[PDB]
Amino acid sequence: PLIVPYNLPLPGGVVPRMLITILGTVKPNANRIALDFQRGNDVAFHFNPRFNENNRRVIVCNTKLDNNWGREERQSVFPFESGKPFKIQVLVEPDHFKVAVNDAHLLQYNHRVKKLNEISKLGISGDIDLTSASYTMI
Ligand SMILES: CO[C@@H]1[C@@H](n2cc(-c3cc(F)c(F)c(F)c3)nn2)[C@@H](O)[C@@H](CO)O[C@@H]1Cc1cn(C2CCN(C(=O)NC(C)(C)C)CC2)nn1
Repeated sequence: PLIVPYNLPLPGGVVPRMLITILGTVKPNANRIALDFQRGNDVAFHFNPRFNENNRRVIVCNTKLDNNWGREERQSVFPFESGKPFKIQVLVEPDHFKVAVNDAHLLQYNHRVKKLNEISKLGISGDIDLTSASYTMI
């Protein structure tokens, strides 16, 4: 297993057709998970499954600029299950990040941070056993 929280370097930032694959297992009583695609201290793309927000499950996505969170984008389609092995794939496209979980399309997030070449770290945190974190070009 990998340490959680985990830092995955993205050397020279991200580019279209870069596919980031995160494999792990959701903890049995999971409350939260977060991916943070970072440009220095800024978070270009925060992907945040919440397992118990007002007694429902929701995906929250956002951007953090100068330590300020922006407007949230929310998705009630919630593919994660407590205790189960998962795969998150984030595909970088010219105008958005595309996320698929367990080989099913989940959501798209339009680029707010435009310096893709400076998004040089992925943070992985929360209620998971993390097995691997890697990237390839499709
Ligand atoms: C609790 O802090 C989370 C952030 N967070 C979570 C984590 C974390 C760490 C881990 F270690 C980990 F393992 C994990 F799973 C998650 N770290 N930070 C972050 O998720 C943020 C994502 O907006 O929401 C809140 C903070 C926040 C949110 N907001 C505003 C943003 C604009 N909003 C909005 O537009 N609302 C409408 C859509 C209804 C119009 C209202 C709410 N202001 N501050």
